[PDB]
Amino acid sequence: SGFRKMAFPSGKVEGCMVQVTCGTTTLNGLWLDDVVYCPRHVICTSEDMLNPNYEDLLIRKSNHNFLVQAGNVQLRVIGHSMQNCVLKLKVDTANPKTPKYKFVRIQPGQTFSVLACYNGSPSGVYQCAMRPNFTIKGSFLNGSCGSVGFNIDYDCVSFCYMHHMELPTGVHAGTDLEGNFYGPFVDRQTAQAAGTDTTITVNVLAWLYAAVINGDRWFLNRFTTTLNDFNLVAMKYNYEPLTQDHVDILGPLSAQTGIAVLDMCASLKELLQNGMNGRTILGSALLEDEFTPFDVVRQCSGVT
Amino acid sequence: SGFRKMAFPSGKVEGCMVQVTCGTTTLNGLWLDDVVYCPRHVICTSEDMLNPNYEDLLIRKSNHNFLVQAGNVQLRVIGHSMQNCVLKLKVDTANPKTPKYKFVRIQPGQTFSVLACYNGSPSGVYQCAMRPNFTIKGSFLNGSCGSVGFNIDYDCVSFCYMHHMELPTGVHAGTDLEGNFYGPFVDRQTAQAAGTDTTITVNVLAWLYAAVINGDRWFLNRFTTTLNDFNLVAMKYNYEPLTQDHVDILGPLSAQTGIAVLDMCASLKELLQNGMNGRTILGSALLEDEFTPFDVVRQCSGVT
Ligand SMILES: O=C(Nc1cccnc1)N(CCC1CCCCC1)c1cccc(Cl)c1
Ligand SMILES: O=C(Nc1cccnc1)N(CCC1CCCCC1)c1cccc(Cl)c1
Repeated sequence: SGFRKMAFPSGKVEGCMVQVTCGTTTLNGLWLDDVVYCPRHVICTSEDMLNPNYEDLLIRKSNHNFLVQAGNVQLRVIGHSMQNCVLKLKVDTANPKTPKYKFVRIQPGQTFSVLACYNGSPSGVYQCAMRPNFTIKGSFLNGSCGSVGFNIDYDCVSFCYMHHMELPTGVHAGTDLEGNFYGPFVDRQTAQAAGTDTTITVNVLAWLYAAVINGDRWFLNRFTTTLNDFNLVAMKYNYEPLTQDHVDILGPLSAQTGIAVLDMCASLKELLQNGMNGRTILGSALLEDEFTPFDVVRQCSGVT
Repeated sequence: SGFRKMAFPSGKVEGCMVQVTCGTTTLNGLWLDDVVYCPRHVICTSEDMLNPNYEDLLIRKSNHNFLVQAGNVQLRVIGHSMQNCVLKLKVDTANPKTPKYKFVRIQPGQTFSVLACYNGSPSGVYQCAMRPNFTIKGSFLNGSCGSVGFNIDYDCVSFCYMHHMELPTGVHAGTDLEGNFYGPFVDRQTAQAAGTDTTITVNVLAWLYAAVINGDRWFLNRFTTTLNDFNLVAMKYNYEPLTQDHVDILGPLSAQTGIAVLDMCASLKELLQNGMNGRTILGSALLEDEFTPFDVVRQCSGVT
């Protein structure tokens, strides 16, 4: 029993963190096989970031300008290429600690763990959600660029995020491991609008199921609702509209608890319209949307 | 910017997790050097747990009865000894992945990361606080016993907790790495009272400083208070009384932000007496007490 914002064990990802220095700029890199992945802005100075011409900036750089340090040992760079907003530095040595991995582009609403790094050294690990507006509410300071987001299915690490930028609003923006930004963001020191964000409805419902499993039941009621009725309330409170796909993915939790999905929606409708009335659900005084239905099942069953 | 409930990177601790089986009972072990540490209740069956005579139960066991599996390889047990509520199994091989480590008994109010494990396999990592009543609000299921709590200063892992028991109230109880329980708990299937818990005042104040640093300032006011006045309010709202030692440890944050400790106490007094009025602080709709002053400084500065 109990329910926590659980991160994946960071071990397999720690063994891939390296420091990348190009000129005066230092950030984090991801060493998988004989390739080091890092944000392309490693080739910039603070001055260049206003409107960098990355093609031109990269042209003035050679393999020997990219200093890659794995803990304390130097890696020999034999190739360099820019793919979208990432630099791929071919090294002469394959990382002996490379785990089984995939590069995946996660969907908005999906969660992942972040291993925050500075100078190729890990500082901490936390569990995040990719917001519906493609930003993340991380904890990142200067030098955190290159820190990655990931998920782990048994021995396979699926890399999904690489940290690039902090928007002037304090939220974070980054790319998949092919350098494609999540959202409309560009790697430039300019004010960039993150779209209107919404609450991930399916995740809140999953977290309401986790609360039922762990004892918190005060929010349960004698009501039911329809997808149409629930969606009118979801619209009013800036919640993602619930679809049959979300209901279908909530199947396992509905079956384990015996609480129909639309009955749980009715509880969420009352919590939305009336608040928590000074009460808490799983230690939180608000509706938590950073646990997917899969995260709840994994944590409640003990999937290692 | 941003502020998250950050766990330490779990890598150094993952390399020490083993599975321990004695008869029909399987739990987690901690392999450091040539010793495997696990909860002594590994020698019990469900039936024995009502009032186990561990001395007698251990007497019926030999080195060959303790099956220790590190991932997939078997460890040869050459010795066994009970120290308080832990079993120390001497193995013939030193763990090649043993990091620099210490065994420390943490104080109530201090925080640590937990690497939740099942069958010697890690499932996740979360950041916890040792409650003032010596319980932890973890996420642990059957088989999680043996999962450890720890802190990391550069390359040294300080082990502070080992999971043993879930109280009938859903909270968790365990020992330091010498087998001494935190709190009045005994490793027996009996209803055991966890004392009246309080909120860790110094940690809430540290988290109020973290909010100021990260932009959340709405709670700041034109008021100040005294330690005496603040403590009358702390008493009324079940908060640990604030002492000069707590004020002294808040020094760094007070100096970085320019907000005197007693001024921040005055903000906490108004939040206690008036609530949050439908507002949030660092994404939380309640007063967070699971970040110590040191955790806030570490996260805000980027200590790896
Ligand atoms: O956001 C950034 N950093 C940051 C700070 C806090 C948290 N998360 C990240 N940067 C700064 C990167 C530059 C620093 C000076 C040397 C050249 C690299 C940034 C600025 C604009 C666009 C991009 Cl893509 C990145
Ligand atoms: O709390 C326990 N487990 C648990 C479950 C969920 C979360 N955290 C832990 N146990 C169960 C251990 C017994 C299970 C059957 C075989 C013999 C070992 C326990 C029961 C009484 C006292 C003690 Cl010390 C431990």
